[PDB]
Amino acid sequence: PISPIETVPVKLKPGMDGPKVKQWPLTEEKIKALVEICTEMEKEGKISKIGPENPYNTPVFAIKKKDSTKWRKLVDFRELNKRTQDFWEVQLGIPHPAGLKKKKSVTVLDVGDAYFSVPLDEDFRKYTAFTIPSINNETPGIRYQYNVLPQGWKGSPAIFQSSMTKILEPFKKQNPDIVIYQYMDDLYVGSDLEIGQHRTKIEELRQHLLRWGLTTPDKKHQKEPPFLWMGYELHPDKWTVQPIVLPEKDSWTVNDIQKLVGKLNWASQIYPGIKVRQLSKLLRGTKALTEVIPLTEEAELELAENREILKEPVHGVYYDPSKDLIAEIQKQGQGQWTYQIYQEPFKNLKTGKYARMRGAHTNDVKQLTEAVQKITTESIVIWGKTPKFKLPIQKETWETWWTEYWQATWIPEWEFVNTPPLVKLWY
Amino acid sequence: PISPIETVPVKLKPGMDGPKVKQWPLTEEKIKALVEICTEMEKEGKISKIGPENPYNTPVFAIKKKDSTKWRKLVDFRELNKRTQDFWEVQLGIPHPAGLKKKKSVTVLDVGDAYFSVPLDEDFRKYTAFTIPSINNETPGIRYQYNVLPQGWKGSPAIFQSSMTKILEPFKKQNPDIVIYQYMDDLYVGSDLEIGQHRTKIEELRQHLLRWGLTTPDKKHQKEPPFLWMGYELHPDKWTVQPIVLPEKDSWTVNDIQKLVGKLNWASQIYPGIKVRQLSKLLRGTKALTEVIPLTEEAELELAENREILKEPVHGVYYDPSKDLIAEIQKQGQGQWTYQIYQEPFKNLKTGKYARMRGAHTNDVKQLTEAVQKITTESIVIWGKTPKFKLPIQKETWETWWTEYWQATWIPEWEFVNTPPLVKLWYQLEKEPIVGAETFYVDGAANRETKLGKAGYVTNKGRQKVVPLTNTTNQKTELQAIYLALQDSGLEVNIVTDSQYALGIIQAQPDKSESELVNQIIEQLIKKEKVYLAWVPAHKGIGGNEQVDKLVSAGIRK
Ligand SMILES: Cc1cccc2c1nc(-c1c(F)cccc1F)n2Cc1c(F)cccc1F
Repeated sequence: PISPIETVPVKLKPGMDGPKVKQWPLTEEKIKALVEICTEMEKEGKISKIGPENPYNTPVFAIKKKDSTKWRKLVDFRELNKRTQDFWEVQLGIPHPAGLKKKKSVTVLDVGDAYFSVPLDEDFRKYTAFTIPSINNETPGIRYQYNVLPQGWKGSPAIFQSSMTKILEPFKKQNPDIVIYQYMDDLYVGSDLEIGQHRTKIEELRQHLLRWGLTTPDKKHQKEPPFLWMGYELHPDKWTVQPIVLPEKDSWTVNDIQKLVGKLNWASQIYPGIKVRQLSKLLRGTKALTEVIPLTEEAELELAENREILKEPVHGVYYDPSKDLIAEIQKQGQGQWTYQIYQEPFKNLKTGKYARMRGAHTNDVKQLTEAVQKITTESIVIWGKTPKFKLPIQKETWETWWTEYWQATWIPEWEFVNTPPLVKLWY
Repeated sequence: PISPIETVPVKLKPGMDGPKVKQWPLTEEKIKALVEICTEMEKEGKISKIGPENPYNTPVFAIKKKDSTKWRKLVDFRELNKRTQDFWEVQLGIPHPAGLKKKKSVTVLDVGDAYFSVPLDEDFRKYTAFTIPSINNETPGIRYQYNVLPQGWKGSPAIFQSSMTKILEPFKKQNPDIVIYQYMDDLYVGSDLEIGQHRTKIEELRQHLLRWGLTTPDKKHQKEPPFLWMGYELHPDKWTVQPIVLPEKDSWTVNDIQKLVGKLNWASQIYPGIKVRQLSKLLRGTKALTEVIPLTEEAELELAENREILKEPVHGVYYDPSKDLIAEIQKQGQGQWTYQIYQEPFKNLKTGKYARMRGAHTNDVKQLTEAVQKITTESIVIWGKTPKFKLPIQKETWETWWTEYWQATWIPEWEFVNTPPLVKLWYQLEKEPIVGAETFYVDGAANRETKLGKAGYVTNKGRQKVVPLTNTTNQKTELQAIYLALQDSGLEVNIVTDSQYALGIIQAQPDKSESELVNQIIEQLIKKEKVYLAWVPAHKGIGGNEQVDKLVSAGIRK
């Protein structure tokens, strides 16, 4: 209501001006949802209609909340974040707890509604302007700016931090074992307890917040036998990187070894020091492909050796907090996607795989959206920052359907690749 | 008159100041022309006299055309515009006729003296000061400043539209069945009432506007359908593009081919079939504008054929939300696709094409999926939803391809429509080296400086060939090698290459390339029963790299 609070002065990173990003075309269904959501926001004083003397713009979208109960507005502040928070990464930064990754269980709670109660500095509102679009350009577009801290803007958590640390104290005392990290609109809660004890301290936490004002959405796998695992529980234990296999055979054909000399010639870029000296000689003749030719002992000595140089990682582990994390994904087989996170080529800080096979939701774009949201969540946990993805997909297809399976409140930076990878079958 | 509208607060870019441009005194012929005008404008409130305390100035001119009985005051704001802040871009989105919904009655209203009726921000007025130059030296200096939206200022269209939109609401709040479209200084009113009950509303609206100071000279709303807006010809129940008169010249300059292609594209949004493949190739020039780009012979059949389609005019219909949207696509030629979107049997909503010049090698399916994507985006902008597609491809062809393509893809609801030509994969590579089949170790290589190369192979059975090639690149030879192997082998063959270039082009299962070599290769594969391609590291001495890479020493060596 009328809860007056001095506002924290927010300023853009000198040189830079407010954002002016184009609003993607939305479906009528999503437009209707936006105008309904937005009209409530306006009665509650959260947003205000603006005039033409405001030239700025930031994209808006509509995504469905858990279980598809009802719609949720998702503001794409990537550009604004880059123009601000980069220096609200310095002035009001939030330290990243290096033990959160070691926890046995991590729950993610949506604490975004908190923000809507802290008023935003008046000279900054102007920059949060957004346009709910019009079908077929028949009407101008409804235009609003924010009066309170918005949800996907990195300055909101930077400013609410004070209120957070305070509200959480009583609980961090009663629970010194539990690690709590805030990222944008989510709280990441980790412990080493048993999945039954943990899930218990989490709703303990939910009530502590509620006891003090903040809210948080409820589960479905406890009272109403909801066929779903919607409340995020991750376990950074099972996290491992060993997709680099070598074919273990008894009957070696010319074809076989050729491929092996190949995979090994690529692997050679990651791990300097493994060579095919002896294998690249048993292939010196021009023999039929399908002609068994069981390795000379010298080869078996090189193959055996290599089978190992792999499991023993490189120096690599040099996470430069001054650089960006890049994530590449490759459509593997059927319902399987591999990925690598790095900062310099061939020096992987991490590799993985994802899979939920094409049957129930046998869609490509739906899988890709899922793998992008998992790889990101992981990165928030390990490094406290999101990566820039290199998505193997056509731009327009992706811009058309990403927001149809998106369930997260943040959006990572991305770009598209058009050239096939020869980094495909090698893991 | 001047409206009691609220003024939108305007401001100059950060750290700038009002213009101080210099205006050349003008012929006393036109100094009286101005005074008459400004006197009438001042009487009416539009402008006001102030020059002592006003350190700024913008040049003023005067132009009169016999195509009139009086003068016209013209001011060059281009310097003030340079220092005026940015505004919410007026409207970089015009509707498309095919998305307008069937209305029973439409009426455009001209609202002329739009801008001079809307007040201007008190604080900004001083930066609009112009100066009228005296007869000779008898120059006391007669200067005025605007109290309303100037005719060529940067924020006028935006501030006008905003103001008009607020004037309209207390009126469309009382009249829910009336829909209103704003464009420049035209109001288009639409409704589903009997023309009788409609003209009554148009009159009320006119009186409503009149109370806000805006005049709609259009007595009775005397505007004439068909309406001509943004190159469109709009009727009460159909729309079409304005007349397309393709010139008939003996010699065409690069500039004349553009305006030509321009019109042909514009007309394609409703005339099925228009082709632009050859009239567009021509413009592959580096420095030309008058270069007499000589029309070719294929580009000659095209221009004639489009002239034939433009023969009898075509019309498209409006949209009805209660029916379905459908889009059909058929393959036109090579690289060209056409499609139409409709709700019913034979009255298109809109037409269109899609061509692909992505470098040169693409697959018939990859192109179809792209076409589906381009249509989908368009539908979302025009109608707010996606259509059902009818596509010349079998669910089996498609699935085989996406399931094996490295990129992730998607395509809404679609049904098969048997109509030639039909999309399909002309050949598939084997996934396993064939047994008993001969094995060709293929190699090629050219000299960059000399442009002389050679292509060859050595099979396991001792078969060998080497053919000398002139005027070539390391990529033509690398494909010549694969081509020779395909030429001398049986119906099942195993080929091995060092070249990632050649392996990629073929793996992409292309079909009607802009390279006869790749077309020669494609023609072979299709003829084969089983082909299996394999790749091994180029210069790391293998069987192929030691045997097939040494016979290429019969020219340049090292
Ligand atoms: C069925 C029809 C035919 C010709 C012109 C039409 C039209 N409907 C509108 C229209 C509308 F679709 C929404 C609100 C008010 C309207 F008048 N306009 C006017 C019109 C446009 F809406 C867009 C471009 C040109 C134009 F004439």
